[PDB]
Amino acid sequence: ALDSFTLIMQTYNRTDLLLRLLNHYQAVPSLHKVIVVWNNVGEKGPEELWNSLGPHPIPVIFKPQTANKMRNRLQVFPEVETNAVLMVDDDTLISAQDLVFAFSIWQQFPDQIIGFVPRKHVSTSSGIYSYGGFELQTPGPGNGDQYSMVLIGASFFNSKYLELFQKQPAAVHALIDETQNCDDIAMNFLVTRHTGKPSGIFVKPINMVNLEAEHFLQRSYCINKLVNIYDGMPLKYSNIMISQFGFPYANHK
Amino acid sequence: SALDSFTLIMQTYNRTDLLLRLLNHYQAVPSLHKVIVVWNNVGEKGPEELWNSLGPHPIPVIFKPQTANKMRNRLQVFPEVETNAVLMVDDDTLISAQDLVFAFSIWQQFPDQIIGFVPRKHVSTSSGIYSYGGFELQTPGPGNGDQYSMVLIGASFFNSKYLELFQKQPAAVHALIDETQNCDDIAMNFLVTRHTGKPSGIFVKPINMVNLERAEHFLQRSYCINKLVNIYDGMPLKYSNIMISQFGFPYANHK
Ligand SMILES: CC(=O)N[C@H]1[C@@H](OP(=O)(O)OP(=O)(O)OC[C@H]2O[C@@H](n3ccc(=O)[nH]c3=O)[C@H](O)[C@@H]2O)O[C@H](CO)[C@H](O)[C@@H]1O
Ligand SMILES: CC(=O)N[C@H]1[C@@H](OP(=O)(O)OP(=O)(O)OC[C@H]2O[C@@H](n3ccc(=O)[nH]c3=O)[C@H](O)[C@@H]2O)O[C@H](CO)[C@H](O)[C@@H]1O
Ligand SMILES: [Mn+2]
Ligand SMILES: [Mn+2]
Repeated sequence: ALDSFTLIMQTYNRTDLLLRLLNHYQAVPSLHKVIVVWNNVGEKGPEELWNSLGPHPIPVIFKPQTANKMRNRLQVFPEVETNAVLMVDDDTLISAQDLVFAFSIWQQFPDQIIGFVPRKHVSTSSGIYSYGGFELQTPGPGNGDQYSMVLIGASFFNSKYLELFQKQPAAVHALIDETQNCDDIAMNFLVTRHTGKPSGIFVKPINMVNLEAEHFLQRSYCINKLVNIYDGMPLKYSNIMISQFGFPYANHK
Repeated sequence: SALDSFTLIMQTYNRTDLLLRLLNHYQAVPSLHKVIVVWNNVGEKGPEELWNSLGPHPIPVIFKPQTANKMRNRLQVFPEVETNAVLMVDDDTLISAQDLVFAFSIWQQFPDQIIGFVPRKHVSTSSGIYSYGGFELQTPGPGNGDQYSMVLIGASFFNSKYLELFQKQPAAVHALIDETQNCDDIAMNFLVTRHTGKPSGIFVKPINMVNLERAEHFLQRSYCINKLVNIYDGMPLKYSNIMISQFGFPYANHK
């Protein structure tokens, strides 16, 4: 359980992908256990099929959920024995090389969200914010760009943030259920408020693949709602992009 | 102010023309508070008169003649240094302002580490015996990728407090540097990591750094790692594979 991480994968109507990803993730080094947050209410889980195809390198725990809520993966599962949690959406395949490297980065910054997907907030009207990525102008600073959030759907973060998440104002939880979105924005708000540092650090992935409209609109909406509830914009910008020295070979020159 | 600023310390020798050209560049870099030219040309008159004739300049440039031509002269505690951060650059290297502004921002976040553009390492193929090298040498690290255990001070940012700490090092250290007239950077890395318990430096990949420039040089460095290991009774250097780049600079370099 020491120097190991736990994979928390929430799944919904993607069982075929889930099983394929599981076949990949079970073999990643330093993986201690897998927790599948089964959000398909009233549907039999593929655990029988999974075991019939055993043995497997680590225990995979299927936890049936009473409702299909985005926040289910953020609960404090008793089965999690590690200090770090690896949270990945059930449609994303991240290479073992990216995971091993990112995990080693997390161990050096255990209080920050270490991930592969950076995003930001911008403002063009006092007190009004917008959610976006590199298609939006850099917020403030000089050259280059900035990110103020690292999405939890492809990251490593301290398991203690799951508990701290549960302890956030009811207005925050209310907001999450309301939109069935923005849980990662909430997590980023929560982390930076706890540390006083940028909520996360962006590690550029070498091999991460996705296997496959009011969504983005809700994103901006949530940032503004959260600013009201917390009575302030706590997110901090960063332009730190970490890559692995020598991987690929000679990438330093 | 001096807080959100850094001081350039450039040691020069038989490269006065080069020094001057480099000075024209560095003087215009943002957040530069002052420049200290460690003049190692014993017996020759400094270009200070020529410098002032071509003024005005953005910052004060202090020329400090040295009694002897020693590599460690740039590691002294100059009273004129008013910043917490020192920018040390050899007099043959031109680091772009963009690299410097970015690297300085990284240093501000890791004030106790050497933030630099030139990463190197030590390796050991025989129990207890070390060797100096770069990416042409096998990774000493666990798995894939490579590792670096040192960031050369000749193109880096580091805490000025380390100059004072260096003066307090065992005489054997100062002796070794004077002996080889090399290894000051290796001595600095030993010092920093022994002090922080963390890797001595953090590698920041440069976007635009250019060099405008004895085989014993390399051989001496390996010698110094072992000599230093004896002086300190151990190998304190810690490996790291963290390579930092600026998000979005160049544009879309995140994809
Ligand atoms: C990398 C990234 O940008 N991922 C985020 C984004 O993904 P997307 O908007 O791309 O949505 P998605 O379909 O990839 O779902 C993300 C995760 O939530 C699960 N899911 C989805 C729909 C549903 O009704 N029930 C359910 O449990 C799903 O199995 C997956 O693990 O927006 C979501 C909010 O909606 C979450 O913040 C995701 O982490
Ligand atoms: C990028 C890099 O690896 N730089 C280091 C390396 O440069 P090099 O070995 O490339 O040597 P170099 O000729 O560039 O000299 C480095 C610096 O030392 C100064 N100098 C040199 C010779 C002399 O007799 N007096 C004098 O003061 C010179 O002005 C310059 O600022 O080795 C040196 C030790 O020898 C120093 O550790 C340099 O920081
Ligand atoms: Mn998706
Ligand atoms: Mn040189």
